Amino acid sequence: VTTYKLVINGKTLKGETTTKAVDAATAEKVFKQYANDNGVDGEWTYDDATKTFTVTE
Amino acid sequence: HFVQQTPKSQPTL
Amino acid sequence: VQLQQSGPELKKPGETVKLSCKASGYTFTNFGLNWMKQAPGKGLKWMGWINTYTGESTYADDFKGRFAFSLETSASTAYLQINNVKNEDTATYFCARGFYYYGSRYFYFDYWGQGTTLTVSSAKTTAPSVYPLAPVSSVTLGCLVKGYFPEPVTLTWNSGSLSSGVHTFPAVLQSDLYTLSSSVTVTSSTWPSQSITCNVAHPASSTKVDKKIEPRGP
Amino acid sequence: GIVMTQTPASQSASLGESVTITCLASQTIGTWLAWYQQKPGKSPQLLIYAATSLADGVPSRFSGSGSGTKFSFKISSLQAEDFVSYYCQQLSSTPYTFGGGTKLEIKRADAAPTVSIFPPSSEQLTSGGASVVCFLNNFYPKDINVKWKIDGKERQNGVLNSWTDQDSKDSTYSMSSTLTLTKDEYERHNSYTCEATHKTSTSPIVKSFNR
Repeated sequence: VTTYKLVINGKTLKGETTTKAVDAATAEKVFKQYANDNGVDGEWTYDDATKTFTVTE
Repeated sequence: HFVQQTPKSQPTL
Repeated sequence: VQLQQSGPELKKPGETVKLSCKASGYTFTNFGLNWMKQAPGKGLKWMGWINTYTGESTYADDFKGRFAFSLETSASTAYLQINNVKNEDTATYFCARGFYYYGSRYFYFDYWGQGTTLTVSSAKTTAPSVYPLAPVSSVTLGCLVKGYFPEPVTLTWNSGSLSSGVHTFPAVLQSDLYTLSSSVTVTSSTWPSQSITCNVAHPASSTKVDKKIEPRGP
Repeated sequence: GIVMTQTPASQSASLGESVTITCLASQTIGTWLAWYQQKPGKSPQLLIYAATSLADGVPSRFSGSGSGTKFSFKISSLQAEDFVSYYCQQLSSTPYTFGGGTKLEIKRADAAPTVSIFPPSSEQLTSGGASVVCFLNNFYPKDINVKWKIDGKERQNGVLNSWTDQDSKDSTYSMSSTLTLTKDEYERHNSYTCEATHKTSTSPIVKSFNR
């Protein structure tokens, strides 16, 4: 496992959260479920060097 | 001498 | 003289916990050690005691079966073990020194440990969803912080500059997850002219988020 | 084995006043009896042992009395710090039962709850959930009861309640009540109501909204 990060850039929700996962593609699924549970719908990026996802509305 | 840890316990010598 | 207990414990149903009580400042074997349970909004319950000179344990009727006291005398430590944990074990546990000796006139519990928390849940670490509470001379707003594990979460308004008029409620565990809420009350000329935001932290998932409360009609 | 009854469960008083708490033992307990204080989030602390003896470094205001079965605990002029929980304990025979405890609270003038209702956010609805929230704020005294209704029908299932301790500044209490349903069940009914019963009003204090 490794710590992945999610930076959130919403209209009203902003900040960051993390998850510990086997790989980036698994962490991605956790993160997209997280954004859905929080009403955030937008565009996704991923930077492998920093293990960081971004979702922006 | 005796060690007695509570009022109803038996003393141990 | 001190009684120093181990830290908070999170357990899934059926697991085992072992928690410690370290005594210092006196001869460890002089005095016995007592264990108490306090459930969330409840009173103190005596579970039993262990003789520190003898190793003989005594259990109260409600604590026979899953409960085991022990000693490691050279490290001046007593332990409480709960096997096969369930929802009813979620509580705070205290050790306390029984002050008595041979020829003593009096018996009481003088030194107490700082207490240790046990939480039973099937959940794994889960970050919170933060939902806005907006209405649709004064106005009340809020944030609803649902679906997280474990405690704690922290919450302020406008980064701690709104502190008057705030009510942040204690978290409740419903079915393996927590819910907490907070209201803030301001004059009606304040919002929505000035923004109001709740800042929610959940250190266990390293979550730190800000949620702006926008109006949803006149 | 041996039961310890502590009345009352809750006691109101003011700064500088004196209060007395009782504790009745089920059997004769001699003077093998102790009193403890517990502040919020802290461990119990011994105040009185052997029914009448003050523990070391404990202030003069605290005292205890009695022997046999009838026991009392007195504080002679109350300070801000004193308004917490107190427990008696029997130390004559196992198990060493504690009383059910008493909490001291600060007296103030009655105050009606300020009640506010909030429908599910669109954020939550997107995820398939639906929580209806009511805040019932700054009331006194602490006793209050909340009822939820859906299309006029009383509903108990899915309700989660939380309560603050007495406020340090104004001495009131607050309550939060959350009714959680699925999105699908939420969309099948129209009218949602929370109803507060409190000493300050003969009728319920209600807020409501139609989906």
